[PDB]
Amino acid sequence: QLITVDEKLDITTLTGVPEEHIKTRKVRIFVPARNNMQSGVNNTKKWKMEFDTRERWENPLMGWASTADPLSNMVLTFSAKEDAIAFAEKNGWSYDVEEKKVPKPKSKSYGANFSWNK
Amino acid sequence: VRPRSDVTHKQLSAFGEYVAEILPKYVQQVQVSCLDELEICIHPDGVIPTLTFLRDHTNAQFKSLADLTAVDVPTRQNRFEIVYNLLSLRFNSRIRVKTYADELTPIDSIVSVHIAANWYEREVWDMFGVFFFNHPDLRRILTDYGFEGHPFRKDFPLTGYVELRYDDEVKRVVAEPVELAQEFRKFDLNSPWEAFPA
Amino acid sequence: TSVKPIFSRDLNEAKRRVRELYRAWYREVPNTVHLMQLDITVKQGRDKVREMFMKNAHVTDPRVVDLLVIKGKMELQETIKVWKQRTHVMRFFHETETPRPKDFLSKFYMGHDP
Amino acid sequence: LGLREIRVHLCQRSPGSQGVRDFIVQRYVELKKAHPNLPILIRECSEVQPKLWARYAFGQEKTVSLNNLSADEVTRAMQNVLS
Amino acid sequence: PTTNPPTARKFIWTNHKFNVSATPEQYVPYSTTRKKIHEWVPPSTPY
Amino acid sequence: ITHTGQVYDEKDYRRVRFVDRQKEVNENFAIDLIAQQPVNEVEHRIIACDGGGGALGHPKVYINLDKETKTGTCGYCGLQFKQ
Amino acid sequence: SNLIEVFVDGQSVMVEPGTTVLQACEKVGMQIPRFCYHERLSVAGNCRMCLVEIEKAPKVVAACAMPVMKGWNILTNSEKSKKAREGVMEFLLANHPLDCPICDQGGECDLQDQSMMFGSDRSRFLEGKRAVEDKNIGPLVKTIMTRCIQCTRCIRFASEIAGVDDLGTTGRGNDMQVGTYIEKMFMSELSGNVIDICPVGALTSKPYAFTARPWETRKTESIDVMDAVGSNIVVSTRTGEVMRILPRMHEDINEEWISDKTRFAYDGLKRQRLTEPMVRNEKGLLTYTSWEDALSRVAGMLQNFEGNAVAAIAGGLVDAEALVALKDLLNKVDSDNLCTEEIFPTEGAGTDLRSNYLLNTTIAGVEEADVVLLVGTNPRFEAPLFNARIRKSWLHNDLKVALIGSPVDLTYRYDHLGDSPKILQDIASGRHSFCEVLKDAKKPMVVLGSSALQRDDGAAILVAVSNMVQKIRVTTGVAAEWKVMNILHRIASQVAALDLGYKPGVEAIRKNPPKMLFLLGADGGCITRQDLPKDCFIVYQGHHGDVGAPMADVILPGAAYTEKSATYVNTEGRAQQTKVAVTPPGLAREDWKIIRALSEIAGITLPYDTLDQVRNRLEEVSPNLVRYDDIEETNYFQQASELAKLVNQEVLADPLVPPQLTIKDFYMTDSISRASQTMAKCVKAVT
Amino acid sequence: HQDLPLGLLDDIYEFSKNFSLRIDEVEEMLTNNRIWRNRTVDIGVVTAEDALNYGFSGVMLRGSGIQWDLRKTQPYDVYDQVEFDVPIGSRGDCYDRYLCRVEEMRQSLRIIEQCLNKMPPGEIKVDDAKVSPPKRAEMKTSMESLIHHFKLYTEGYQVPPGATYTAIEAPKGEFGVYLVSDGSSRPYRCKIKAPGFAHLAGLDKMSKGHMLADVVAIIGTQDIVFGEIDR
Ligand code: SF4
Ligand code: SF4
Ligand code: FES
Ligand SMILES: [Zn+2]
Repeated sequence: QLITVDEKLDITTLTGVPEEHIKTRKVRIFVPARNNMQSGVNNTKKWKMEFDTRERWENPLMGWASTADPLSNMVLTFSAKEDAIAFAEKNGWSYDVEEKKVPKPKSKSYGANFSWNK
Repeated sequence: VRPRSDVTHKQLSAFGEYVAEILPKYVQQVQVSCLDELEICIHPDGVIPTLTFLRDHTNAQFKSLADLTAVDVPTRQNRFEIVYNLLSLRFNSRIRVKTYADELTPIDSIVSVHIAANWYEREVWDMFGVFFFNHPDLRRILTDYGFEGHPFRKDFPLTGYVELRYDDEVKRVVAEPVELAQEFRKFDLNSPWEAFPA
Repeated sequence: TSVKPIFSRDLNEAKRRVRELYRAWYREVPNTVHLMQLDITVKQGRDKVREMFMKNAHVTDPRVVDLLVIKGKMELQETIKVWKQRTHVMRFFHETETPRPKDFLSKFYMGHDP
Repeated sequence: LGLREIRVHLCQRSPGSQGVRDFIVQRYVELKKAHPNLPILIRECSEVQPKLWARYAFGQEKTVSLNNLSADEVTRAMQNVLS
Repeated sequence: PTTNPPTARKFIWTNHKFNVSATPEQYVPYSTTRKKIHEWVPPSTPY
Repeated sequence: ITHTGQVYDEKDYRRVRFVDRQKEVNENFAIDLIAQQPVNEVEHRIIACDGGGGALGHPKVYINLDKETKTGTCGYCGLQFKQ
Repeated sequence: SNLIEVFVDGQSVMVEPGTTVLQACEKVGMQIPRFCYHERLSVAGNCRMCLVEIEKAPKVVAACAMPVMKGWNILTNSEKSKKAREGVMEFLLANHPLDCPICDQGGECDLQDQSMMFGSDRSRFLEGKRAVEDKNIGPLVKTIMTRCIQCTRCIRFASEIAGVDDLGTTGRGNDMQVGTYIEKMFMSELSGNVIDICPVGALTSKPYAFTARPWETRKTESIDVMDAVGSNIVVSTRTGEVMRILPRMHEDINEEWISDKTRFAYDGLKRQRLTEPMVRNEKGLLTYTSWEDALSRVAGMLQNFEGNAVAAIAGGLVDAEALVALKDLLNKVDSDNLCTEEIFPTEGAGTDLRSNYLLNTTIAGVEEADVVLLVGTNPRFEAPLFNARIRKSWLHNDLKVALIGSPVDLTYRYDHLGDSPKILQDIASGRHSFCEVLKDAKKPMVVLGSSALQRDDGAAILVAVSNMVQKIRVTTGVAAEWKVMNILHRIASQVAALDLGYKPGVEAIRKNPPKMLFLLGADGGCITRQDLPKDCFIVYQGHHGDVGAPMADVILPGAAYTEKSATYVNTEGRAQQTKVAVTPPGLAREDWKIIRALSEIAGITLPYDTLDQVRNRLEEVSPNLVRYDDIEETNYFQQASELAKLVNQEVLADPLVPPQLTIKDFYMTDSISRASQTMAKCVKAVT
Repeated sequence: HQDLPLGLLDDIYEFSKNFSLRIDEVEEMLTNNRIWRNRTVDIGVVTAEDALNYGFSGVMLRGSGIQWDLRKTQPYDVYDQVEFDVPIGSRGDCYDRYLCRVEEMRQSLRIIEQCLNKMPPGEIKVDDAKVSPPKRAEMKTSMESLIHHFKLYTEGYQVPPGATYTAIEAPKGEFGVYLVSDGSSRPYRCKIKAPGFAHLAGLDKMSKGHMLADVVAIIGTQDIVFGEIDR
């Protein structure tokens, strides 16, 4: 038989994350925009949640960038806004969702460019 | 373009129906890839029953367990997708039975059905965190003795959170939070243009 | 809601298991400090056990608790059946790492991102 | 009690705020004319009941809730603030 | 190399060296990129 | 010093690295070595610099030497050609 | 009604009559490979790379230019429509110079990918290629035009989005080169967009010539702070220094475009930048010292000085979070002399109702306007992506633009009513001609620039405009949600400052000189040390050492909008969040914390210790700050007028003139801009 | 990646022509040593049913007499066009399996010979610039080839979304990759089935009531390479 729990699945205790990176890390759920350089829209389809950016100090010996934040390069991809919000809640990371913004329909017709008076 | 024989996509397809009919209480979906591979999908409760039927049925003997793995689709409510690939040396065919398990909803263990799984199930617990009831001895296999966190989860940082160095003061190896001298350069590679309808 | 029970039907039954594990660790701390020749005090170690057992005191859900002891039991096994040598155990004490202050002024004075 | 600022965080199109907004429409101008230096801030919250925040001297802020209050009660509460 | 000599290209070395690692001729790695964030130097003239 | 004017400041400590060691640099600098090669006076508006050696060179590109004032320079070799 | 049903591969999508074949595929979700078709640019049909095959039709049709018709099935992936792409891509590539490892639009090429996805694997062009002489079109765009696929999107943008009408096609045949016939530089704001809009890497950015390659660039989405339109932008950072800022689309604010200033002044962000906290030494020079010492220099003076002896002149690019941390601090020592450098008239209701100081007809409401009364501002150089708005709505719709300012280049046909603030009274009386024009307008909008307000009779100019808006509203009988009066700003931290109750103008500090002054990012000359009291103890809080630094007893370096999760708000009050693209440099710290820390070293210690808390703080003082991307609908214009009627002021005959008369005026304004080597190169090119 | 050098085949012949004697020698030293047999014979016997059950899948199965060579049962590449004999074993034990491994060394020389005798003239990589990188002469003279070279090296194949488990007969046993793949150029999962994770597990059920030296012999008869097991 099933048991009842109203407790938001929080599994922060099982994930195995250091305390500092669960209480000081804000992740943003956003649908990636399109670099204006290209006109393809296949990278503006799935929602992604990305952890907040952290220190990137220069390395003294070779000048390479060096980072102390483990969750930096991690960007998880989630198909829908609801599912991504769920991941933040059970993992205990703070979230600030940004609504998808899709190009509004625009009316175009080759005839217009040859308008008597535009 | 690879050569494809539809003899198999028909044979395997039929078998799929046969399995489904025989085990309708658990089989949810049964598909054959365009690569001629069958992939019965079963409710997690059907782990024991569906495997056993395949290990011990005259018309479908699937004696050895090729592999037990768990893809992790973070989006999917049931995060893990335990996949069991089996081989039938009698009928020279392989099938894959895949179930879904969430982080804290354990799956049954099949060590009974195939003892090959004794190790792979420990491997799935160590890397992904799925738990297997009735397992003889579930304990980390691949990770370090004191490792905290399940590594192959998509939500675990590659570099991880701890690294080891020898400290003279304490004359013993000592973890420290990871500090990397050239972070993994995360090249974005997806192109903004699709390839086909698929 | 409507969850399936892992091993403990309710926080009550689950807590029973935690009690057992605590006892286990409590009885074990002394042995480890001797079989590993660790340079720690049994009392000190036993407090650490308490620390950990409470670090996760907030969990209210029965399923999460049950896994926590499964995992906890596994750790004990690695320390009583000794597969975890000192380096592994002492790591719990975070002996070498320099503690970080949590005072705002302290962080301001040191790190760009607190 | 030195009064420096009064903030009326009304919430537009909210049932309770009706009184607050009515006050703004009918008496705001008057209050300002009377106190022509004091900064009375009309701001628009959301999904929050109105609040007449008041900042007294030396960085002390005080709160008077205006939820579901009539136009003159809002007027009376505002008048009580700048004593 | 005597029979068919190699192509000379007016940059190639004439004295090739062995491992210089223990000797002070050894490569010591260094970043070759110039400074990136130039800073506002204070004004030296007292205001 | 180096190709890019990489010279540790008089106070930088990476200079300790060079203490008792040679800071590796190359006398042969490209910015200068290309200059020596003379402008090729081709007699066709557009010529191609395959890079010298065909497959053993650089991707083939055609240069427009039409501008009378300036000379075409292969984005690859740096070789210059004028009509 | 008005819903034809067309099938895209039998999906029965339904589209308004007028939708093109390419558009029909988009709603199903398919994407026609396209070049020369941009959503906000006219359809041209030049490339013919979009040929698709409507079912039962002899020839394939041009997607981007074919009005869809009832019943048609698009057959986008039909064997035919693939030969129609496998054979076009053959041609574009045939005359193309293969210098893809030179073309810095390497991974940002809509022609390799559309070739790797929709084209063939080889080539059959055994013949020779062509080469086109390059052009020095400007100091920002590098036109290696041998790359050009003659797609004419530049010639469109340069005519349709921006009104330059300079770039054009020259010649016919395979030596049609799309470059200026005579070598005249393409000098205009909105110029850099050509880079982003040319899918080929023919003309690309000259500063970001070869510093990077796109796969490496980590892309953080943030907000434009150089101008008050608050254009959305993406800061591309590699290994921790910003490499490029390119636009990201916001339908309402910047729809895929950004100004020349806010994409080439990322270089200015990297020099003359403050990093360590220097203090004035006995000798009289600023000496770098640790925070602890620099902060207590300031804290000790703060404890000694009482209210109205401590003042703050903030201004420029400071975020809302610092602005509330500076007010909460100076009130905890009871001075409410917090002020901003840009003077907004505050004798009637100012700062109190939130419509006296906002462009409340939305940036997207310029599209549905009828007559715009530009009064005393050059939008072209004060809000370039709002000038574009009136550009599009004068072209695609029919806005009648009228300017009461200097006759100035506006990229559109305006009516120059005159250069006199009093003729505003002329229209209010109904005496001037355009009085009827407005009478004829069902949806009119006045726009009073902040720079007109910055003159001495600015209070009178606002009052005079409010009177005219009042009877314009009465005569037109315009509906209430249509809002005629709006005023646009040119300083990013002005709407936020006025929102938090900061009182505009340094007029209050002028009348009583503070013993102490916190210049929170102020590089303006609003008060000078000669003007200050003898002590002249002022501490600069900012990022670049420009005017406030050398006259500063303490330097507390801060960050810039590329380096903090602060909030800003543009002119119609849409609050927006900058995200940290790069960690702040040196010992430099986030602006809000420096002030929280100074407070803890002083004993009045601001209650907020984590950003999320500083924000919760913003919520108590103001609503917009916490709700992002959300314009505030209602406003109270009627009571604003009543107080305007009480105010009596004289509009002096001096003509109202925008400070940015021509584009050299525009390139260098704020601190980051001034510190730009690219902006400096642009300035000398004009001069 | 690149065609064989001009001359390799001839040398892979000289060697093959002789290697046999080398295997023969080892034999005269170990196959019948009065002592090799003892330490190996009847050590780690694994039943046929148990070998399939614990997923042994390798010589370990073949040594117990189960006939399964994925190379004959499920041919991959052109291992179908060659002719070889699987070396099945009886009385499976360390000695028998050994004999099997010496016999596949022998059978592989039979397969190598053929491959040298019948290798066709042709290209060594698919002609789809989409999947295989363009030849360097082509990428340096043809635009479509540079674009295909640039995209392939910088971004990738862009495999169509799907998942497959493909197993070959690696020398140790069945080596399989379960490669789940989204449409992206980088994989999503790639569980490597290691013939060896299963074999080690069997160490327990093989070395029972055995001496310390027996354990050493059994780790050898499983060809455990910790790279595949640990992955
Ligand atoms: S544009 Fe630049 S990148 Fe795109 S193909 Fe032509 S050269 Fe290669
Ligand atoms: S320049 Fe860029 S945009 Fe203008 S035509 Fe050539 S390619 Fe099309
Ligand atoms: S997009 Fe169809 S014509 Fe260029
Ligand atoms: Zn060259």
